Amino acid sequence: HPQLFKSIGVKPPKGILLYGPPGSGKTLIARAVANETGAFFFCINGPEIMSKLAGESESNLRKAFEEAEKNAPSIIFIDEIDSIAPKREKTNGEVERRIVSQLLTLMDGLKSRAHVIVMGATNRPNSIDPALRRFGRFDREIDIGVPDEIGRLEVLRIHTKNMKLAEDVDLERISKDTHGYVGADLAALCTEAALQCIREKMDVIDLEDDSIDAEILNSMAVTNEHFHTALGNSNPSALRETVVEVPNVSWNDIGGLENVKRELQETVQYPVEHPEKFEKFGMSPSKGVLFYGPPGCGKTLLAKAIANECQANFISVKGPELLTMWFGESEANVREIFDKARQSAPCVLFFDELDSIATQRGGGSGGDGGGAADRVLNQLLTEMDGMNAKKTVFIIGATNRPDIIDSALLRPGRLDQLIYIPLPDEDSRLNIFKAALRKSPIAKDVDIGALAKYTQGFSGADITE
Amino acid sequence: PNRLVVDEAINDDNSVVSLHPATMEKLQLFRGDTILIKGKKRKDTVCIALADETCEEPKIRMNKVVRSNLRVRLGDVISVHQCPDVKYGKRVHILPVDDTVEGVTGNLFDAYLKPYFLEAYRPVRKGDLFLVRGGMRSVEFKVIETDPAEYCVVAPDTEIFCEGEPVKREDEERLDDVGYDDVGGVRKQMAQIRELVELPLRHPQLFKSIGVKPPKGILLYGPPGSGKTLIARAVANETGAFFFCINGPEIMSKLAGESESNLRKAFEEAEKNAPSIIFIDEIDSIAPKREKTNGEVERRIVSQLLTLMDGLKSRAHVIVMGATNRPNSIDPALRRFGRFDREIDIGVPDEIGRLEVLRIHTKNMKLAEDVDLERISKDTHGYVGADLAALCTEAALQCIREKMDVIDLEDDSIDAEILNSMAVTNEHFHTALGNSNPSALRETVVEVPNVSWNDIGGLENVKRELQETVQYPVEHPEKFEKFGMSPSKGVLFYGPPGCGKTLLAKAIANECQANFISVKGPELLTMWFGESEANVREIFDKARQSAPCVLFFDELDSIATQRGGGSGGDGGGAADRVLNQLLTEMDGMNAKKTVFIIGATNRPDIIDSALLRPGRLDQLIYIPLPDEDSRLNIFKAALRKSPIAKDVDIGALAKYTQGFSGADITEICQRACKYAIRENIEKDIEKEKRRSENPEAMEEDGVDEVSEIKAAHFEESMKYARRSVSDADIRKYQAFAQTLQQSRGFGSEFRFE
Amino acid sequence: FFDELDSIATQRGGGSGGDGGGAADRVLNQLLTEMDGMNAKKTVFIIGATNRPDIIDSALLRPGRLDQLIYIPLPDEDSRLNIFKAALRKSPIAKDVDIGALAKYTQGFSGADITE
Repeated sequence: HPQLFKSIGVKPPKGILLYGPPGSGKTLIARAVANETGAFFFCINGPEIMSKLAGESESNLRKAFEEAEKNAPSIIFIDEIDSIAPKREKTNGEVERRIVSQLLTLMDGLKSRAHVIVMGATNRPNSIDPALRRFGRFDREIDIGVPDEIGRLEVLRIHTKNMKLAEDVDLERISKDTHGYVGADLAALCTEAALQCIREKMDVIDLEDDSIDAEILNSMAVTNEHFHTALGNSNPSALRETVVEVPNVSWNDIGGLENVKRELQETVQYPVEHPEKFEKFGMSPSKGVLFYGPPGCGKTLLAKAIANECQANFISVKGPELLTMWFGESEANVREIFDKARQSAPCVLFFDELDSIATQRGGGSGGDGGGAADRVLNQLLTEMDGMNAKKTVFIIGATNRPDIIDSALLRPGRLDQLIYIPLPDEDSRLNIFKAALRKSPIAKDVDIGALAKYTQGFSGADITE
Repeated sequence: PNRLVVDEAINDDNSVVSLHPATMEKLQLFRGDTILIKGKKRKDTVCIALADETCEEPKIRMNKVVRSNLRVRLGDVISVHQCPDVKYGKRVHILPVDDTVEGVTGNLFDAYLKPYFLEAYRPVRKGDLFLVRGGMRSVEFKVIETDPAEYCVVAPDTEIFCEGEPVKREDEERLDDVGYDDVGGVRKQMAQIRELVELPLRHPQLFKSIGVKPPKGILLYGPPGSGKTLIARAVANETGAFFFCINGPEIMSKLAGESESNLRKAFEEAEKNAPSIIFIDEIDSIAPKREKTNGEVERRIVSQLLTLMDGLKSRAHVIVMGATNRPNSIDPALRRFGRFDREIDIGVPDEIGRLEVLRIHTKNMKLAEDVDLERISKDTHGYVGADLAALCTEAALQCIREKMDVIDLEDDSIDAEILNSMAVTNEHFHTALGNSNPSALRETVVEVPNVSWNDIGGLENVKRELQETVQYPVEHPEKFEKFGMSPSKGVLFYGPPGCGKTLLAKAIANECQANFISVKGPELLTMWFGESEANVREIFDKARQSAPCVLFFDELDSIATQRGGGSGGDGGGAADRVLNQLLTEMDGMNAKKTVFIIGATNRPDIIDSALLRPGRLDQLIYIPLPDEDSRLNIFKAALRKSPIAKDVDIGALAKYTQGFSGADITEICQRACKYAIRENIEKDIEKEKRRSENPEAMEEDGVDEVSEIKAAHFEESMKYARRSVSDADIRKYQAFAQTLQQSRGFGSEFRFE
Repeated sequence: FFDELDSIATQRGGGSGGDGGGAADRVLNQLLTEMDGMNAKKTVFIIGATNRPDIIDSALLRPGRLDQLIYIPLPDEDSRLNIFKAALRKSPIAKDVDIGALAKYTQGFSGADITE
């Protein structure tokens, strides 16, 4: 329906960039869309183009664009554009520059009236040359991230529909136990489960016989235990990627802390639940907060609970990860975290162990001769001061050592609200106890509130232990 | 007196225009005469002038056809000149449009043009277009040629010929060529480019008489997508010059030897069609900075470009507008004299610039009557023009979102009423802005902050000192020269954190109408860690070009602390790459240049002494914690936007809250609003509970209690009031102030005989 | 004229203890090497200025490179008068004001203070 855009007099986008984890299903989405719209789909693989002889790759690319424009409406998928146009870390040779510039000029030369859309694909947007992301070539960007629990469930149901599953198969359990698993890993898990069923079915089937009884073949079917075994043998491919989801932790799981509950609800819940009236009065809301308290008192639980109460996405970033990436000279990861937190607004960016970086530099104990600021810290301040006031990106910092945190980070405008998290009190300790034993059965002689009453000065970690 | 604004005409005739009678008399024009009208892009047309008393004196009325012929729209200014030399056409060649002729059988001339021109005496000019009505259909026609070869009046005896190929509508649409009005946000740079280019090409005689050499090389650097390519085309089309565009990627994509051939052909043809303009779009690909010279083809092309630029001559009437992202990314050899001398900064557009860009991009769309583009411009910071166009597209897409539910996707046809009912709404723009992303956030923004002395609370001593040190040398420098003594080229702010140092700097900048540049120590630190220390020289350069300016080095002590300063970060001092480069640039500044530099530090005992030496940054001024009136001012400023309960007057609270910084004030207000906010939501929740109890109870017209910020919530907020600065820190600051003061003895003991 | 010769030593530390040890480094060592390599017959005289003499590396003060040490005292009565008149030499002054009288009693004040 181009007539809608023509009447509204707008230019429909040509460039779409689908970045995400490998094997997430990128290539299938484009084909599904093209086949549903009835459009002519022509696929280009980066490896295929780069494998051609010099001069032939350009010919193939131009032929692709030309034919695609002939068969409008048309769709072009530049699978694995990273090979074609990888990030300019080093420009070695002349052919690579020729092909990247040819792609640039071809994208620029295409027109809205041509009815052509170019779905790129890659692993991370930064891995692409920035020149491609300028306006006109590749403007829209979409994040095909790791599927959620429900997403894993649908992927499993899709891959296992054609197989002979048993009536006792519990795919919901597999989905719940599968964390960090991409769709391809789920298909591999299903294949492994079928292979294990074959394992159990080998003893009867003689290998040397060229023919096998049909009854045994019809009797084969995977069982939930086979899926459990396959999961035990399989390996996730995505574990270090920032997971963006709504944790299920609720205030009930949070024990007491009425003062801190009120303070954090004030500072966060309102500016995301009733921002229009904040605008009505118009004063700037707090864009940060810092948690200082004893270790193992449930700071991350508090952050996740406040995120859930607002139905806002929670992002967990630990200081060791940023520290490793800086040590890996990939400090752009910090800007990537900030970017992601921005796109998925409303969000709660939780900087776990903010004092870890300062301690690595020293903080207040005197790691080096001086302060704590470094690459990662300075970049964090720069991104903090550059955040949009209108954006609902609230940031929470957790530290087990407040006397070592660099004062520059505590300056107003970045992270100023400081809230103290005390050790759990009688009712808080009761709540933690029941939560830890909530799943387990206890002897009728034992009521845990009585024990919780007298166990003052003991942290939630001690309760768990 | 012959220039008039274009307006809609009562008569729809294509060859008739209307003018105010007295205006015609001033031009000695009579009704029915043929007049030559000059519009945009040096495109003129001939029309029959009629007197129209309803037309305003400074306005000229004409229909859409003549507007297209003149390449002008409503509000544009066009010139009218007497044309008594229009001769009756002996022969006129006019051809139709390809799409307008489908379904028409016979000679299109006889059907439409023959009665349209017979006895009508309609003037026609080469390339003119018009719409003729006949046989229930309207058919477009374009004039190919006229017997005089300029223009003629088609008479009954005129032989009109329509034997030729039909004119393509899509190619004809290019006639709406870009002009100065189709760009925005670059008014000053637009003037600089228009002057430097259009003047020599249109009026070289001026330069010849003055005996000067007009520049050949112009370099337009800035952020990607800022509209660089449009400015050059607008200029070339307005001067009537032949524009040939070269794209760096296109040239580099050609085979070895072919790129040089294309470049030489471009220069040769451009020189043939003088006056001419050449745009080397994305010159970075052609001549990137020599970080590594790999291969032979790259060197061949860069040297070919160098020699071609050198070999060009002023008499050739050729101008080469380059383009890039940052001047340093270009090879220095290109910036030598003769090749690329002038440089222009097409920076991020300002609030007004964003407003014009939005109005330009949204003019063709069906905007709603409630659209508030000013709000979008105010909320758009760091957005380049291309990002604004993307925002508009996203808003239209969101409107479509809202309009999908009714429109069935499987139906190949969609109702026209729904299509005509579509129109973007302000909320759609808000949603698109929420979803969009700025492309320019780390680029130094150069503008005049609106902060005024009124926003600055008290500080009369510091106010006077800084006005003395800065305001005068930029407001009355001629008399400084009269006496001639060197003015102070620097100053250092030491004081407690969160006391409004940046506010003071911006206020003093605004008082002098001088540009303010905010540079924070973390950015320079990152760039040095990124081995891009040339960024420092870039900051100094920019501050220099935009003089008068106030370069504010925020957290000057951050770098020293990174090295250690005085606390002993490393075993020794604080000097490093960035600091040493800053000193070198400081000592190298021009005395005559009005580039004042301000340094802010929260820790004066750690700053390297070499930086405090006279000639770089010597004036030291202490910024005390806000006093009673200063605290009152900060309080009212923070609550200035918000309503407060009548019971609460904030000056009373400000009076007794000594020793508390402005940041603490801001947080007290934040928490007070926050507690009143909890009160409001609790009242709302109780109302919802009551409605759940009695859902059918009609809501009476009970006056809703005014949701204000009352004194009880101010109490609750101050219960969590903080004072970040202790009396020991102020004791250190006053110890530094005493080590600075050391003034005594001759206050009154000196007098001449 | 090597201005702020002690700047390099301070960057390394000089005598205050920037690093754990002395002040010599790339630039300083190269300066010594070029100093010892100068031609005796060549009329290239070199002057070093330092605001901190207790931090200068002793190797630089060895004979043959830069040995003559001269102390520059704060301006005295006549010196201060000269600096005053030089600073006001370009500007007109009221007849009531003769700057030598002020220069006479303003002992212990450097030329920079006079300029200010």
